[PDB]
Amino acid sequence: MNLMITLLTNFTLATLLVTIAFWLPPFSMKFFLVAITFLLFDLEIALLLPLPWASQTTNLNTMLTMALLLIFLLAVSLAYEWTQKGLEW
Amino acid sequence: MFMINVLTLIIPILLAVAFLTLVERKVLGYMQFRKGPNVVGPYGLLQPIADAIKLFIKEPSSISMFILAPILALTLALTMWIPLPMPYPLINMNLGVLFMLAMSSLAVYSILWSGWASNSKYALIGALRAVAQTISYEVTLAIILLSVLLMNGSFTLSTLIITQEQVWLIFPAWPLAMMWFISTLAETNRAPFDLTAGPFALFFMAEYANIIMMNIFTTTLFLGAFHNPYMPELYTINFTIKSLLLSITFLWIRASYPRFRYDQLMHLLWKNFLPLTLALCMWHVSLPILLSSIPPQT
Amino acid sequence: PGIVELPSLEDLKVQEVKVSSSVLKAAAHHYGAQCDKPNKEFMLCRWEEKDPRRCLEEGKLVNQCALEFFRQIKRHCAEPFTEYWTCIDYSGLQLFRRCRKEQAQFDKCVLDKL
Amino acid sequence: MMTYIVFILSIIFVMGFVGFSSKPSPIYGGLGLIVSGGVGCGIVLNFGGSFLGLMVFLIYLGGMMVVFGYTTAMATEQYPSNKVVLGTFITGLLMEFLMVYYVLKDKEVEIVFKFNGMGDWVIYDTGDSGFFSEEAMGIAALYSYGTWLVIVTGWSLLIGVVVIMEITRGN
Amino acid sequence: NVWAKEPVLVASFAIAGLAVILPTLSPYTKYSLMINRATPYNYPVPLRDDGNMPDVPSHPQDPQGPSLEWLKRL
Amino acid sequence: MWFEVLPGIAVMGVCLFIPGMATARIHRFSNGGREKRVAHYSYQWYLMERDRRVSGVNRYYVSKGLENID
Amino acid sequence: MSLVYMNIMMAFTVSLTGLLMYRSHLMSSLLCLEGMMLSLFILATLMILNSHFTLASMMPIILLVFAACEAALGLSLLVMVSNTYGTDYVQNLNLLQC
Amino acid sequence: LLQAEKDRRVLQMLRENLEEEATIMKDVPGWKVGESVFHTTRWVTPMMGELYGLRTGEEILSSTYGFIWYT
Amino acid sequence: PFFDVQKKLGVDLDHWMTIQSAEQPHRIPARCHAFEKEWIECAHGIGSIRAEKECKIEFEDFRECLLRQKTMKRLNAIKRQRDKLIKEGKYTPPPHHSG
Amino acid sequence: MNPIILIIILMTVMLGTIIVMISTHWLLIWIGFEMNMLAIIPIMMKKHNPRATEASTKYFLTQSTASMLLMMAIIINLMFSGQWTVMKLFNPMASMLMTMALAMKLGMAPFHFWVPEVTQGIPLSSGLILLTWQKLAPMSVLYQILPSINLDLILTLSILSITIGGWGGLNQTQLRKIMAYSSIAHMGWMTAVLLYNPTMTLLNLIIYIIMTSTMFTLFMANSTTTTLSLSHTWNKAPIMTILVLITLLSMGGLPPLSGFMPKWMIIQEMTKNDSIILPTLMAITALLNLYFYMRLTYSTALTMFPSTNNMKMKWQFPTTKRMTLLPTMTVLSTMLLPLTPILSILE
Repeated sequence: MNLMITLLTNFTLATLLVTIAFWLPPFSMKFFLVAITFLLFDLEIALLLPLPWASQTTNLNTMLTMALLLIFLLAVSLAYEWTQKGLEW
Repeated sequence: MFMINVLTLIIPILLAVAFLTLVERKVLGYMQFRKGPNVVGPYGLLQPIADAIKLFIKEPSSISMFILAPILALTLALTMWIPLPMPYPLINMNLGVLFMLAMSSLAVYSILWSGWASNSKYALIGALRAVAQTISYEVTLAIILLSVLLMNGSFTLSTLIITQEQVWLIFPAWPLAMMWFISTLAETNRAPFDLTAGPFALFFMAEYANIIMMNIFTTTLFLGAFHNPYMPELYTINFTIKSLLLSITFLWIRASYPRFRYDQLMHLLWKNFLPLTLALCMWHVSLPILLSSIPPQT
Repeated sequence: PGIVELPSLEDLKVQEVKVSSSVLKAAAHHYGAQCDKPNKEFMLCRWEEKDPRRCLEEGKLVNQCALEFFRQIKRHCAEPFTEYWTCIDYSGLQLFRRCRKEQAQFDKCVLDKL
Repeated sequence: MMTYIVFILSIIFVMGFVGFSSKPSPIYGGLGLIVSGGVGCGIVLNFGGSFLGLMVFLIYLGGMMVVFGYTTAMATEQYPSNKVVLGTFITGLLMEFLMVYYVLKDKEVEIVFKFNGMGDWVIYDTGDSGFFSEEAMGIAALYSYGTWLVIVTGWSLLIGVVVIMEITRGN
Repeated sequence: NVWAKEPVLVASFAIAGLAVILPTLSPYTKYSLMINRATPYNYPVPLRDDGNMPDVPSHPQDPQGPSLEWLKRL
Repeated sequence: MWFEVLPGIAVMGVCLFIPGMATARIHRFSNGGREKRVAHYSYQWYLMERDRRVSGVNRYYVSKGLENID
Repeated sequence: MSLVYMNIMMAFTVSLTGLLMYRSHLMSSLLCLEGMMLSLFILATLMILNSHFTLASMMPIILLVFAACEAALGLSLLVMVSNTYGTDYVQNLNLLQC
Repeated sequence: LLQAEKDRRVLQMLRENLEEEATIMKDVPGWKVGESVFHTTRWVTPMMGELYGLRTGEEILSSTYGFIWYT
Repeated sequence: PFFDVQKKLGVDLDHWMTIQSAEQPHRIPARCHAFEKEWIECAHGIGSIRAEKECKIEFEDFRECLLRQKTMKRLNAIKRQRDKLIKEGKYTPPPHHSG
Repeated sequence: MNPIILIIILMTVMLGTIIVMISTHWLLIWIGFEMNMLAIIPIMMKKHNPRATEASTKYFLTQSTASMLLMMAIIINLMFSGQWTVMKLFNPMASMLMTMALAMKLGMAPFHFWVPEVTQGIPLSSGLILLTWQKLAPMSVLYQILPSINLDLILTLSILSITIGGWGGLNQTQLRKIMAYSSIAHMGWMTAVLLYNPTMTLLNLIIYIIMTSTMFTLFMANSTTTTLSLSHTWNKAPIMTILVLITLLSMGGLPPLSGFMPKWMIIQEMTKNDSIILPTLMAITALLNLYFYMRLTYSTALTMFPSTNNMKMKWQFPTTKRMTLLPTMTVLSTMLLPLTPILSILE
């Protein structure tokens, strides 16, 4: 409710500013690769990111190996589109 | 005293942004051979207060969506200084760095809403390109954030200010710091990373509050000072001075270099940063498991 | 179908060691050192038979052992333990690197007199 | 300003879901789903919730509706709304408000269940000593245990990349 | 040569290759695993004492049990 | 030269300086010179709840040290 | 019974009907499918929170990344549809008859 | 010691809440006075409603919702 | 086809994602841990039909553990009786703060 | 469309189906259905006509809503008695929506509206791989969670599916829609005998996939879509026609030929249960869906249509394709009559 009070105060101040302002007077296919490419790398980011919360376990070799396989798989995908004229124009 | 905490947070943002505008105008003028503004007003503070009240005066989409874009940009600019650990942070959030990143993504939302709101023009197609060059850097910035907190246990950021006070984090990773700096250049959307309409003052306000947010977060992340307790004023003065110097350096780089080509921008990003980011991040994974120093999350 | 039986306040009228947790954290190693040998009776009782309303008299036992330890630290050495917890009190969440000098003085106290 | 705050946030969550499931123009639908995801993330953080709901918020309201607005903007314009959307929204509000009445001032309404009528501050854990904030270590699995799962997930992501580029004219 | 053709990529391959290989030789792998294993998160329960095992002291000050000392010995 | 701009830069820095100092003063005022007990976990929260329980005021800050034994 | 689950299931059913009945554009139906995805996410997440099923908490994040790449394939198909026609209509599909 | 105090306190709340139920339901049909819902007589962890019922807002919001949106 | 790679090649890739009583990373239970262990040991060497004939006691115990359906039913009956007799208006309550 | 990339995608089809087979966890089964969808989409649109675009769009929407309804059923299952085993479930509602999702998956008369559409405007290799693998996928699921299903669901699906495949099918002119309607009818058959003995279901799956492989291999041997080109392939090649004769009559399921054996054994272990009018009504429908088979065989091999020349010009040139394995699979698919106690292969 602390964040709710801050959100309320900032929203009401924003509405006061906007009411003071306004009450006192064809595409490319090559565009489409960027968004889905971004989103799939953001998905692999979502796979990578629980690592620093995890790094205190006993099975550390398994953690290190699957972390290597995750970054290496992201590298394989990036090198795939790199060699196969993906992010070109 | 919670609403008074809210007042002490969100009252000085207006004076901070307007004085940042006079500072960047004067420092651009001294990077050039231009004294001024110093005629009307002592050292030109009346000049930004007259800029604000004048741009409020000089005023003549789908009125719903036309309001929904800058209201989102301005409420993000307001609500995103909360977990900042100027010595005692406002809300001790358990995790705030991904909160920073998600609200940067909401800023990208507000930019896309205004881009649709610019009423069916080659202007809006250029605005979609601006959305593309804005969104093309939250991958790299998040992965660099993951590496630089990988030596820091968890997102809690007070444990970060514990880890920073021995030695600065610039020495464990200076090129990763420079790459994150370039990513902040690309995300703050000024020179050399350009470009592209009302209310101009409120959008102006939102972008500069975004830049101050990133500046304070940058000065937080990669440096610090010895924090003597029961006197926060020492760390507050020293952190404020170094945030001033970092923001001056950021405008100082905004001044003097030509812009990029769009395909040069994308080609540069992917095929120069992104394998280098991956190699630095797998090295940041493989390092503490081999040096027997993993950070103790509580 | 099955009703239960719950014990009365006949055994739940017991005074507690109602100090703050900051000074109790300041007395962590020492209270774990001399006392807290027969509280593992209560711990073993609870982790074997998972019943509260079973091992409560050993709860009285650990309560009076903590009361014994607190009277012993109150009467005997020393007074600047008060200084020690009011030193470590306002440090947000407590660490042990925070108030080290008075910790060393309290060490010298407890080593020289007990 | 009362106790049933999870219930009221669930009500506004269903309000937003109706507000875009009445089939508007799709960018207004994306606006409604952004508001719905915001209040749903508020729901899961109000169960606490301190880790996971804000964690995957970057992927859903950090990754999805941006790309939806992207592919909606570069597809067409839909410059004309219709009475059918307003009628469906009124019928959805009718169903919502009728469930509100027959739950709040009554006992239960059962599709095939028995919904006990009260705001659920209970059930809830009895302050048990986690000290590691169970969500944290929970999602911080997959690295001492999760061998197979990350392998097949990265396999599907790699195949998703090559599938997208092939269908969008590989190479 | 092969270097300045695509230089940042070759540099990335070099630093990534040493990041792969460097776990195969290190004087701190087993030290890392022992330091990580030697941190009690879960609470140690006691038990019914033993049938006279050559371990498990009564007071934990008594060094009869298997304990750590290299935490202080660098 | 820069002699004319550094007072304005200093005023902008004071506007950057002021919310941390004001917030820290309200922090130290809100607990009688003490800091807020920064509870992050369930264990810290139960510790803080027994702290506000044993103080009698239903307010954690008093902390009633060692004078409750006999 | 945790009364919030009733309205989240009602929200699921509303999102399901918004998936199935749709008149003008495929983007609306696919967005209702994304909202249904969000519904299943939130429902299973609150189950795992209030149940303290702490061991296999993989479900919400893995559900969302997989159905995310599903949605990415759907956007690829919609872009292909908008390319090989002028629009993205529910109509203009009577060819390849039944 | 915190474990022991917690167990004594929740048993005290259970004894007081059985006193509450012995006061209030003196006229209802059915209702054995101390029904556990289950079958096997083992100790079950309470659900915070048996610990804090009929409190009306204050202490339940402090003991449940305080950690969720405080600090 | 239920192939026996899981029981043949020995790699228990999914014999830990399944239910609890497996070793958590920090060893904690959930709300119904003993009920899980008892129900599973009731239905181990059982062909799933006399599980329904015989283990119904522990099955219903486990379900009322997992939902607290009749528990919240009884609690709401308590609340409705409290509401109607405080509408009646008797004994300004010393369950709270007093006696 | 590099052959390395297509071998990769075939490997993903295999991997998704095997994850559907072996995983005892529900999430991985959902992941397998998704990955098989994601792999089978670029198999289609091997060309770039809008026909394959619309076909893959329709199939994407159907498979997507099937996957989402399955995830719904799993989440409801853990709202009730919650365990991640593929076992006898504990909800009529969850098993109800789960069988409805599998009916979306493999096609039933409620859910068959996409099948002739998606099978018309695609190449035949894509139709082969989608029919074989997407009907092999739910059989493991039903084979493992049979003991907690209300039988009226699957029974109504089966009756209505076989009679829709009987009625729809007597009017069409495309071979792809003919094979699609036959797939509808036989999947109704192979789902109908679930809750009594899954041995018949799995063995009928074996026989039907062998039949469809032989049929689509024959239609790979001549790039034909209508009966007209089938008569032209009569006028250029005779042995293809006797193959069409024998294989189509085995799809008819006639007792000297091997296709009657999955019918007859189903009738046996369905009528050792003392319901009789339902199996004989289903067998009347199995009589009913033989007419289009028979008129197809008439227009191919037994009647002779006139033809246009340049097939004289074709006569100098061989039918020089390579087949995957046509003749071995054909004589396995047709001469398999005395191998009735090979039913015992399963347990």
